[PDB]
Amino acid sequence: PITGLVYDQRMMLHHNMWDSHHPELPQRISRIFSRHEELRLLSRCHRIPARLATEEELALCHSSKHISIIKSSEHMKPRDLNRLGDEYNSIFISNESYTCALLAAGSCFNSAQAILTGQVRNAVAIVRPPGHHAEKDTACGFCFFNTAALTARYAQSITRESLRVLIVDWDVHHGNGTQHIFEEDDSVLYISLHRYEDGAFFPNSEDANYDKVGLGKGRGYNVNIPWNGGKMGDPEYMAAFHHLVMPIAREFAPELVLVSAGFDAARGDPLGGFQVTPEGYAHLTHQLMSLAAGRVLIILEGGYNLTSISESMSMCTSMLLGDSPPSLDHLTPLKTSATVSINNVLRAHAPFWSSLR
Ligand SMILES: CC(=O)NCc1ccc(C(=O)NO)cc1
Ligand SMILES: [K+]
Ligand SMILES: [K+]
Ligand SMILES: [Zn+2]
Repeated sequence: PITGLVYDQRMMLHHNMWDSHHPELPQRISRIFSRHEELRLLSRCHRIPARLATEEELALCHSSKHISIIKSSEHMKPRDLNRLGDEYNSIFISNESYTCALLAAGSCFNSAQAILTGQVRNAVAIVRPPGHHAEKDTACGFCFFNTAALTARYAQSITRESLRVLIVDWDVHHGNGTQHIFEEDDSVLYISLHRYEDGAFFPNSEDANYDKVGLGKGRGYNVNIPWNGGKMGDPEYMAAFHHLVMPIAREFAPELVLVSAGFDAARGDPLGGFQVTPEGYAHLTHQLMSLAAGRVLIILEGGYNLTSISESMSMCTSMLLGDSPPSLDHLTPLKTSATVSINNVLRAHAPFWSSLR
């Protein structure tokens, strides 16, 4: 029972040259890596090497136009980097951004291959920039290519096209790119939990609402769990996993589990405003390990409080390594609004998932 880990400091080169304090900091991944060292987690892992994704692997999910444009930014002067970045919603670009997005995706491909060939049971990928807001034809929300989506398609390309992949997105934002890439696809189940507030939270679209259940053959295979009405924490996330995430996942029976693991729902993050604890994330990980014979890959997305993301992702790697789940703090009763959300998702997905109660 071996846990893999992939990290490469070259992904720190991506940076905002007009705001050195932009929250999507190079030091996100370095701080996480150091905490793994300090807690003696890194030494217990098998170290998976990082690599560049190829242009053909990007074509698994992204259009040739979008690859061509981001690729061209490697040679742009700062004035053009600024112009191009402003053509997207919430994007900054440097000369290293294209290469770092390649490394993030390729690092995850290597970890998926390591899991699928039996070299490791599960794995953690400490990567940046994130991916789950990137769509087929455009970058968005600090994301250039959709790393989690590309990894699912990569996993299928090296096994069989019908490989059942579950993607759990517990980043506090809706992974619009991941939903849309797989919207008509019943081979990849997308489950996202996210702050919604009636469509006023980034990325500010009703695409994130519970009633978007998929299209065509993929009806039932897109599960949005939207939060309305202020701060949520461990009790709401534990209830959502108990009533929705784990019953649907068990009925889907994935062969590989990818976590789009933002840590911006963590206590202390200003961009999320939630208070999921490191012990909370440990329990979420431990539940997911009961699926897919333990084939779980945890992929960093967002998460912007440096101390919070370091403690929270370390807690996840500790669970993958087999440590006992930590004792949870007091679980306050479910906020009425959280009950409403879980009930809305249950009602919307009752047709597709016979397990639901
Ligand atoms: C200031 C602001 O709200 N900018 C928009 C925005 C915010 C967060 C993300 C993200 O990726 N979070 O994990 C992306 C875009
Ligand atoms: K999410
Ligand atoms: K789907
Ligand atoms: Zn986020």
